[PDB]
Parts: sequence; structure tokens; C-alpha cells
Amino acid sequence: SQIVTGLFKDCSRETSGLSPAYAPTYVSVDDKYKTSDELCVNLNLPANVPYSRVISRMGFKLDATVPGYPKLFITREEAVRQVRSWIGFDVEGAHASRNACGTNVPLQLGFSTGVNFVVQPVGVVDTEWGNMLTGIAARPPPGEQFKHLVPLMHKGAAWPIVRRRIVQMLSDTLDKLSDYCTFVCWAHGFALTSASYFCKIGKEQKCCMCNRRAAAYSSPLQSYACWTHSCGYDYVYNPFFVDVQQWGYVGNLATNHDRYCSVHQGAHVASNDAIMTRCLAIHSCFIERVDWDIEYPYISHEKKLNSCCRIVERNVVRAALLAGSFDKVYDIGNPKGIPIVDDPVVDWHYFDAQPLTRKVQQLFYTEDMASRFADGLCLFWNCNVPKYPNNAIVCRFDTRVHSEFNLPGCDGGSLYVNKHAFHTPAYDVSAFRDLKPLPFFYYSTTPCEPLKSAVCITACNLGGAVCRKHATEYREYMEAYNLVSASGFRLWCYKTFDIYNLWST
Amino acid sequence: SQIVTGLFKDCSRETSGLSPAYAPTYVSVDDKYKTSDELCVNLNLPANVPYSRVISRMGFKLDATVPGYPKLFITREEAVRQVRSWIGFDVEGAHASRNACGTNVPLQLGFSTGVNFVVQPVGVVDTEWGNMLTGIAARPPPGEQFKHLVPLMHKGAAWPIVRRRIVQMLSDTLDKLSDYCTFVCWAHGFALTSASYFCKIGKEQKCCMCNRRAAAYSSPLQSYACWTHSCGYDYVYNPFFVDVQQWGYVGNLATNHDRYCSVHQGAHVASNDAIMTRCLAIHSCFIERVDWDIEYPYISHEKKLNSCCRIVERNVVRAALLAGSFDKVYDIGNPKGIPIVDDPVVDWHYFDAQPLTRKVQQLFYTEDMASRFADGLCLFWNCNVPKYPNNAIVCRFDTRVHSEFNLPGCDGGSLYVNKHAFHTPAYDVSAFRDLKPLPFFYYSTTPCEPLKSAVCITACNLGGAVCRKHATEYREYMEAYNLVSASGFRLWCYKTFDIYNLWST
Amino acid sequence: AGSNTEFASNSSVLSLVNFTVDPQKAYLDFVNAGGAPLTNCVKMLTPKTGTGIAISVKPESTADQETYGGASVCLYCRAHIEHPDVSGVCKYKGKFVQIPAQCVRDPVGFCLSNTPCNVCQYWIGYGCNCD
Amino acid sequence: AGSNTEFASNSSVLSLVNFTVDPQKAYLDFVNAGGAPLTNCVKMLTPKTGTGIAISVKPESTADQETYGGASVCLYCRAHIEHPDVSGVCKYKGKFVQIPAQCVRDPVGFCLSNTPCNVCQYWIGYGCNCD
RNA sequence: GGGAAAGGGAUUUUAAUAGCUAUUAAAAUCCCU
RNA sequence: GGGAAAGGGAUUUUAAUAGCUAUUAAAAUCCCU
Ligand SMILES: [Mg+2]
Ligand SMILES: [Mg+2]
Ligand SMILES: [Zn+2]
Ligand SMILES: [Zn+2]
Ligand SMILES: [Zn+2]
Ligand SMILES: [Zn+2]
Ligand SMILES: [Zn+2]
Ligand SMILES: [Zn+2]
Ligand SMILES: [Zn+2]
Ligand SMILES: [Zn+2]
Ligand SMILES: [Zn+2]
Ligand SMILES: [Zn+2]
Repeated sequence: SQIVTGLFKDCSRETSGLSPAYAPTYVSVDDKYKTSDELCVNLNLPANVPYSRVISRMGFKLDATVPGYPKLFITREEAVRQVRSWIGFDVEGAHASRNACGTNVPLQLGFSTGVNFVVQPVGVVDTEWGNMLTGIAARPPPGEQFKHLVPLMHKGAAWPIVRRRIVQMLSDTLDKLSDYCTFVCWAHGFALTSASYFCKIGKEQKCCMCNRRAAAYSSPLQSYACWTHSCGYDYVYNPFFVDVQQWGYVGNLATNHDRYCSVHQGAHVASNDAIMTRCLAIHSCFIERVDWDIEYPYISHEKKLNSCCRIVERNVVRAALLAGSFDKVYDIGNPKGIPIVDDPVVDWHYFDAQPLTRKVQQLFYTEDMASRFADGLCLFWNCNVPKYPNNAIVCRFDTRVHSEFNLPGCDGGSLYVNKHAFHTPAYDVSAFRDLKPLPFFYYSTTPCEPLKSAVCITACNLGGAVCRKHATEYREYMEAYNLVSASGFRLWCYKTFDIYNLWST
Repeated sequence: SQIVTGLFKDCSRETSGLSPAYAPTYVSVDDKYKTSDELCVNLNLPANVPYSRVISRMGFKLDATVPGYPKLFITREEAVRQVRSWIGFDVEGAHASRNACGTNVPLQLGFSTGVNFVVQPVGVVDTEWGNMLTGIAARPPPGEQFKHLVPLMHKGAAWPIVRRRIVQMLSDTLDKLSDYCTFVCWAHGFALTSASYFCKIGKEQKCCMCNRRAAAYSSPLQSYACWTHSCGYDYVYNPFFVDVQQWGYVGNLATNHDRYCSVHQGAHVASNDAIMTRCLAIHSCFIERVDWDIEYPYISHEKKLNSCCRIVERNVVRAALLAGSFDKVYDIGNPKGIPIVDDPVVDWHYFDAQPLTRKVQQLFYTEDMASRFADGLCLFWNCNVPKYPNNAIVCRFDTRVHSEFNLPGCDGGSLYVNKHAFHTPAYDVSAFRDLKPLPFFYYSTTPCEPLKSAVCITACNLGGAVCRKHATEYREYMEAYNLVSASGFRLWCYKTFDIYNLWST
Repeated sequence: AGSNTEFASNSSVLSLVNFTVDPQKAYLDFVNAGGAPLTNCVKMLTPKTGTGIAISVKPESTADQETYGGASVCLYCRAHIEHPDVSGVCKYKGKFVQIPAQCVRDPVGFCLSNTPCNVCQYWIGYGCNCD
Repeated sequence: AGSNTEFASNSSVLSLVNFTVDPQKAYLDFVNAGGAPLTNCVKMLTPKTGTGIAISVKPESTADQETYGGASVCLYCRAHIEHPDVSGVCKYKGKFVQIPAQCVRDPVGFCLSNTPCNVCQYWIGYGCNCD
């Protein structure tokens, strides 16, 4: 074929092409040399040396397939499984000026971590002895909306420093989350061009100091290392690339993000655009369309947290069922319809937004449906509603707590990843205005076989003593409650709840 | 003789002192053991073990003098000599609660680079086998103004990570400026307590990889390195400490800073307080009271920049004097009263704010004195005035350009350090509303002995040609002008300046 | 602005070489796996009466060779990346490269795999005789 | 809240030890330069009838020694910093230290400079006899 | 930028060359800057 | 913090124990949190 592309375009102002001995391609040769049979000839003309022509990097395509080389432009399904590696990425660039016209170079890189890196205008220059990656003339884009880019032309640093700073920032962010990096971009045409400055690709490699996958490459050492061992490393090794615009969005980034989020408003900068891009990707992959079959690997005591959550749920649901004389229980948000507790004989009912069993009715809960369930105890274990009823028992993840299985999400909410990904709305204390924070306490009925605390509702505490069995149970329940609360979960209860009603046993 | 101090205070809730074999001091022993002659006795009582007592770190005093150990709490003059190492420092802390009462621990560290680090509450705990630096219970300070500290209690990271992040940030900031670090604090009582977490002191050391002074210490490697070789280092080695409040200020930080600056306004955070502290220190040391005799060492191409500035000044002043046929010249801002150019015979007058010679009159310029000098040509070479006259030739440093010899300053201005420290007000284009930006050009009169340009006002360019002598003169002047402009200087001239009047020679 | 230089068919491999740590190994793996070799090379019309050395300042191909522009048969000039040679200077630019006729399919692969003899300046195993 | 523990005279040396990389060298240099030794040590009233070993669970001073509380004569307990010993456990805490009367001026310097013999548990050069 | 020669792509339409396509040139819409 | 026992210092004044000072306890002003 003969379809030309804008990649490696000669951006110099010279009208005549190069001599055959210097031109990189056939179509870059001057027409005075070309002859029949698509051949070139040496006319013994004087050599036009020295020269300096800027070469464009616009239009990279990482779609080749080589055995042993990973696929970097991953699809939707593969990007969902790598959600812990998601780092937003935006670039603002400057147009080449003076001796060069027809290319853009990166000026301000921004990431979802909120950092911005300003760089000097650096491009590829082809000279009579080879090529360099050196400073070129560049001006900020014209128009009103890019006036804020005018000062940034004189605030940029050298590229080798910015490379190490970017690697250090990505190491600080993604070390505990994954061995991978995934740049979530809104338009990859310029993002990939900018990534050519600070990224290297190749075969899958092992870290020199440990068994983790190598995610950074050092050029002076010619070495590979993971995030923990990437001190002083220039380049990021094998990053995945994701384009949100390929996922069926129409219009610019701002109008698509403002339809689903109101928290990321602010001044225009590359990092804020990156944050909006990542927020829109999260909304696309975990709110609009939800996949329940994708399990995520355990990285830090998820099983113990699940066991502690089940223990705390059993204790507080039993206590809420026994403190008040409730004979009818509604469970709004049970996907399977399995009763949490069965020691108090009560009439259970189950509802869910997407039930997995016909025994569970469908219920997309709205605050106007409070009167439908006003005669029983409502249960909201990890079920999020903007306005809870009066008689509820609610467990909700506080999105403001920094956790390893907690990730930033959409509209101020958070993505909680524990064997599955759940999007949780932003923790607002106004939703629980009709409820009170549930105080810490323990309740048990186990037989009896020092510890002084008034919240241990047991048979021994009625007589002012404590036994070994209840002491060990109380200590392990304190450990479970501490793990659940330090993970981020908050428990709320109906106003008329009093622990002193539990002393009847 | 027996003055007690709050340092190492036992912050536990135990009402009795320790056994003589476990107590660290005499006065920490329980009174049942002490005797009349200030002796202690063993009463063979059962040991109260195990135990866990929080120990306060409030009240460090680094005023001891040991040979070979540098003085860290430097004075005013030494702080001025080390202005390139100035990093602001503020700490917001949490009060110890529950098992502890009577000490504070760092919660949010903030630096003048705009960086905040949030840490988990960690304090010293004395136990029956020794002592630990481990997590303790702590609550945010009460009152309204500290409500913003309530979320930060669950957003903090571990101290060994924050140490490396702080060292990395300081290495990124202070690498090209100095081999030293100087924490500029507003109240060092808590800043030094927080610095005990991430700083180490000792004899002055040399970097393991080069000849620079060692500014960071690594504990796992047990080694010392400078800023360029401090990758993975978790401690800052030998930092100087400066207290702004000791310099005669009365009142809190906000009221003192708001009297001299209106740019650093914003929300309350540790980094903004650090920025205000550094801004107030800069105002104290370089605006109010100024020392002209303190000379700073050269870093890079400062002598070259001075030579290029002198060349550009000579050319521009000569051309501006010859164009318009001015006969009287006023030089506002000449400390010595030495004429810049003397080829055109004009009547020179000199003025300065602090003249060094009786031949120079005092002039603290104000725009109301515009008509005082309206009958000549005014000169503002590195003389900063909020409103310039209509007949001016001005050279002013643009404070928005990043440079090695450019540091952040007061009220949006900058400190320019080139053999001397000058405080320059913030670059505002509104001061130049009566002036036009001076276009680049060259002028010469040297005798003669390809290059196409319409701004090289010479004898050859009148006839459309150019000679080798004027070619190399023009090229070296282009290099000088490029260095001057890329350093940050901007040139402005009176409106009626036309380069075409210079063709008369 | 500017003028186009490369075909779209070469845009894939040249992107890969622009990102790989080892461009030569990556290009050889791409070619050996069945990928298309780099097209658009500068081919010179010669009377086939030259001496036959590898690299020369003017075309010197024999009957069993073809003359190519050096910059068009150097992978680091095609992809516009830093050369690995001594002091960063390309050995091919400004000079013409002789390629044997049996390897005319992939000039870039031949110029990456082979190396001229330092004594007689012929291709080793392809014309060099130093026994 | 809390109760005070240290005198102001020891605050400078204890802060210096808290900040230094090597507390032992810093304290020895501070003492040898003429600085005041650490005061406020716990001194024990004994009938001077003990065996005389270095570290013991009960006071054992002879006529030529004085018994001190161990935690009060360990520099790392006085400064509340991490101990360098095996597994971070102090060897002086919970036990009484015998100090010779000729070195009663600076117990901390004696406990830093000298170590007990592992065979007879006496101070080497100050009561140990193993020749 | 302090600095004469205002950037990249996708879709549709039009004109020209050569034997419906590739390039060149222009207009409209959208995205990036 | 989700978590009963609300923090550190400087100056002045007051009262007590001991042989004017050290400690203890309180009030007022200022700084840090
Ligand atoms: Mg953007
Ligand atoms: Mg503050
Ligand atoms: Zn590793
Ligand atoms: Zn958003
Ligand atoms: Zn019991
Ligand atoms: Zn070094
Ligand atoms: Zn300020
Ligand atoms: Zn001339
Ligand atoms: Zn080459
Ligand atoms: Zn040979
Ligand atoms: Zn100890
Ligand atoms: Zn012995």
C-alpha cells in the first residue's frame, strides 16, 4: 500500500528534500533525484550540510503482535481486572514554532495523583550525523482558553529529572496496589506521544532484587526493578494503556464527566483532566455496567476482614432483634436471601437491586418507600441509600478512610475491592440524620466454663464477675470490631435502641 | 539545682511510680521506696509487670556544645548566609488520649514546597523490657478551628514511609541550591519534637559517592550521602533550625504575615503556615533590614550573566540615548554613580535609595515625582518602582521565570541571589502601561575589517551587506541577549522609541 | 504544515522500535515472526561496476549486490532514535550501503545482523576473504 | 497531666543523645569535653555485703562498690531511645548494676565504656579474674 | 514564550492528476492542544 | 478519631511544705496545637 501517515513528518521549513544518502525514506528524497522504476540516482550535486530538521512524533500505534511481548492496549474486560493499576493521564502541549511548524511537544503532564510536571520543549532533531532529543522552539497554543499555559513556558525542568520524578511518584502510588501500571487516558493520540518520552516496553521481566514483576527500567544500570527497588530509575517498564473515549462516549471530556460527577470541579489543569478521565472510567466500568463474575486477588487480610464483618453482623443483628420486640425483619440488600441470624425466631423477608435467586424480590430503594417497610426492622448491611428510614440498622463504608482495598471513585465515592468491586457513594452524615451511631458492645449466650467492662452483656456481668470463656470471646470480638472499624465501616441504629434492654437474659 | 522540665514526662494514667530497678530517674520512683538521705531501698514487693507508659518528647533543647559537632540553632547572620537552604516547616499535632494524657504527637507535617504529609499517631512507649516508637491513642485538638483536623486522623501513613518521602522531597528541592537544609519555623518547641522523628545529627560527614557534604543518612545501609545520592535514605542529616519568632515579632503568625503579604491567603493547612513562616523570614531579613556586605558564592554562569547584562545595558542605553537626541540623563537606582555609557556626550545625574557616595542623591521614588525628571531620559536598570514614567528605559526581573539564582519571596516577589541578595516585587505588567516592550536589536560603530537581519544597525547593513567582524559581534551579542532574557530580565522603553532613527550613523 | 515521510504499513513496527529497550532484538523478532519487513527504502540505480565493499561514499555495487541509501537502511534513522555507535554518530548516514541480492527482501535486518570486516571492509561471510 | 521525670540540667545532653546517630560516642564526647555527667540516677542503700558481680537481680555491692538501678544507668533508658542489644531488650532494666566507687561520678559512662565478662559476670579490668 | 512565518487527527462533501483508488488542494461537523 | 477520663509552654500575681529559693495548687495575659 501507499497510504501515508503523519508519523515522523518533517516539520522543518526547508522546501527541498534530502539527498539519497541522508533521507530516511524514499518519499522524503527531493524530486530532482527520483527516476523511473521507483529508483534514486546520485547526481554528484554538492551536499547540503549541515542541517537540522525537527521530526514529529505524532501518531504512534502500539498494535503490533510479537511472541513474548505483552498486549499493552488492553480491552475493557482486561482493564477491569487491572483496576488497582489505574492512573489517570493528561498532557497539555505546546506547538512548535520558529524553525519548526507542524508538531506538538509535551509541556505539562498531569496524573490522577494530583501532581503536575512542567517540562522544557524537547523534540527529535535529525542532523547530518544522526538524531538528537533536544530543545526545540515552541509556543503556547493560541486562543483565550490556553492563556493559562503562557507562564508555564518558563517554568519547566529538564526531561531526565522529570522522568525520575514520574517514576518516583508512580512508585509511591502503586507499590502496595499492584505490580502493574495502567494509564487511563481520554485521547491516546497525544498521551502515547508523551509516553514515548518516559516509557520503555519489551518482554516481561523479573525484578533484580526480588521475585516481583519488573515495572521500571534504569538506563545507566541497564537494569529492571519493581516499585520497591526503583530508586533512581528513569523509565516506566511495560505500562498498559486505556482509552475511555473508545468506550462509546460522545462529546468532550468535560461534558461527559459533568453529567455524572460534581466533585472534581475547579481550574483547568492537566491533573484535573486526568482525575476526570479516571472518574469517568470508574463510572463506566463499575456503576453503569456491573460485572459480578470478576473476582479480584487477595492482597491484604481480606479473608480476616470478611470473617470479622460476619461476626460483627451476627452480633449486632441478634442484639437489634432481641432489644426491640420485632417479629418482622426486612433485609434490603441481600443478593442471595440467606438469613444472617436465626436464634430469635422472626419472619424474614429479602430484597435486592439485582437478586440472584427468585426467593428475593426486586427493590430499587427510594426514600418514599419507607412506609412500605415501617412495620418491621430494616437492615442495611453494606446497602447504600441517600435517605434511610427511622427503624434501620445500617452498616456503611466511610469513604474518607485510607485503606489498601479502598480506591478513589466517582462523585466523591470510593471503589471498595474485596473479592469484588463495589462502588460506594460519598460518605455523607446527613443520610443518617434520623439514626444514631451504634455504641460498641458485645452480647452472648454461650455457657460458662480479670476483665471489667459494662458493655459485655452476658450472664457473668449481671453478677459483677466474668469467666474465662466470656473473657476470650470478648477479647476476640474486640479484635474483630477493631478490624472492622479501622477498615472503615460505620454502624448506625434506630434512635430508640438502648443496650439496657438486653439485660433480660 | 532542681528545676524540673516537661521533657520525658510520664504521660500514663498510673497513680504510682515505678520500682527502683525499672524507673529511669530518681524522681520517677514511687515515694514508698525513697529514704531520708535521697537513697532508694528494695522492699521485696512484687514487681508490677508488665507495664506500658507513654513518654513525652515535648521540650527538646539543642544547645549543647561538643567539639566537632556543628551548631544547629544558627543565628540571624548565619541564617542569612544560608538563605538558599531555607525550607519552611510547620506541624499540626494530635493530643494523646485514652491510656495517655499530657503529650502531643505530629499528625500533619507541612513544608514551604506546598507538601503535606499525614502520619499515624506514633509515640514513645516505655515497657518492662525497654522502649518502642509505636502507635498510641490520639485525638484531634478540640474547638472549632481544628475541626478540619478530624478527617486527617484516618488518612495517615506509616512513619518509615513518610521519612523516605520527606527525604526525597528535600532532595528534589534542595539539590541544585545547597548541600545544607535549614528548617525555618515559627515556634520550634513542637517543630523540633517532630523533627526528632525524621532527623539525625552528628559530626560533619562526607558523601560516600562523591565529595559533597553528607545531608542524608540511611539506617539499613548505615551510610551517609548528599542530595544526589540519597535514594532510599530515611533520615535527614544535620539540619539547621531557625526560629522567626525569636527575631522580635509580637503576636501570632497570621497577623504578622498579613501585615506584609497578601498573596499567601487560603485555607488553613500546615504547608500554608510553613509558606507564611518562610515569607515572613524573607521579609525580616531582606526587606526591612538589609545587609549589603554579605556575599554569596557562585553556582553556575553568574559571572557570565553579569558580563552579558553589562553588555546589553551598554548597547541599550547607548542606542536609547542616541535615538531621540536626549541631552540630560537621570539614573534612578545607581548605588555608586558610575556612568554606564560615555560615547554620547550627555549630562548625567545619579540617584539611589541608599547611595554609597556623596555624589549620589537620595531618591525613594514615587510616581508623584514623575514631573521632577520629565525633561530628560530616566534609567531603571534593576530599579523596581510600582509606576514608571513615560520617558523610561527599564530592565526588570520577571519573577515568574524559574532559575537557579531565583528563590520565592515576599508578597509574590522573588529573591534574586547573584553575589548579593535583592528582593524584587512581583512582576506586574500594569506598572508598564506607559511603556512598550523593547524589541531585540543591535548597534555598533566599530570599524570594519552570510548573515541577514534587519535589526543589526551597522554600517554594512545600510548597504545591504554584512562583514565578518559585525557578524561575530552580532552573534556574540545574540548569545549575551539570549542569556540575559532566559535568566528572566525584561526590557521596556518609552513609547516614541523607533529603531529607524538609529540609521543616522 | 510539514511534509509526510512514512507509510502507514511501517507505522506499526517503527512505533514498537520507538518504545523497546533493545530495538535490534525487537525488530529481528518482529521480522522472524512473519511480520512485514520495512518498506520505503531508498534504492539506487547503479551500473553494477563497483568494487563491492560494504559502506562507501559513492555507489559501489557489483553484479551480485544492490546499492541503498544508508540512512534508509539504518533502523535508528528509520525510527529516529538514539544511535548506539561511538559518540552517537551513525556509521551509515551520508554513505551508501551494499546489500547482497539474496538478502534484498529485508535490508534493515541485514544491516542489523551483519557487520563489515575491519581489515578489507567487506561483509563477513558475504564477500570477505581474509584467510 | 502526667508527672515530671527529668531535671533541666540533663535536658541538653539527653536531647543531643536523642538526635545523634551514635548515642554512645556522643555521650562520651560530651563527658570528656567537660560537660556535666548525667545526674538523677537511682542509688540504692545496701549493707555492702554482696558478692560483687556486675548485673544482678538483687543488690550485691561489696565495700568497694555501689548499687544503682539499672534503668537509671542505661543511656538508652535515660534518653528513651531504641536499644542496640539483642532483640531490642535492655540488659540493665529490672536488674541492679554494681559500679566501682572510684567511678561513682559518671555511672552512665562506666556502663557504656565497659562490658562484663561472660564467664564470671564481673567487670573486666575491675574485678574479673580469669587468668 | 522575551522570540516574523498559528498546531494534530477522524468523518462527510468538492476539484485536479493517472490508470473506483493513492496523493494534492479547499469547505463543513466532531475530538485533542 | 468509630473510641469515658480535653493538650504543651512563657510572663505576672496568689497560697502552702521544707531549709529567699525548689516543688505543689489556682487565677490573668500571650504563643503553639
Ligand atoms: Mg486536558
Ligand atoms: Mg500551623
Ligand atoms: Zn523488587
Ligand atoms: Zn468526577
Ligand atoms: Zn460467663
Ligand atoms: Zn554525593
Ligand atoms: Zn507571604
Ligand atoms: Zn561591517
Ligand atoms: Zn543511523
Ligand atoms: Zn576481511
Ligand atoms: Zn536500657
Ligand atoms: Zn571473668
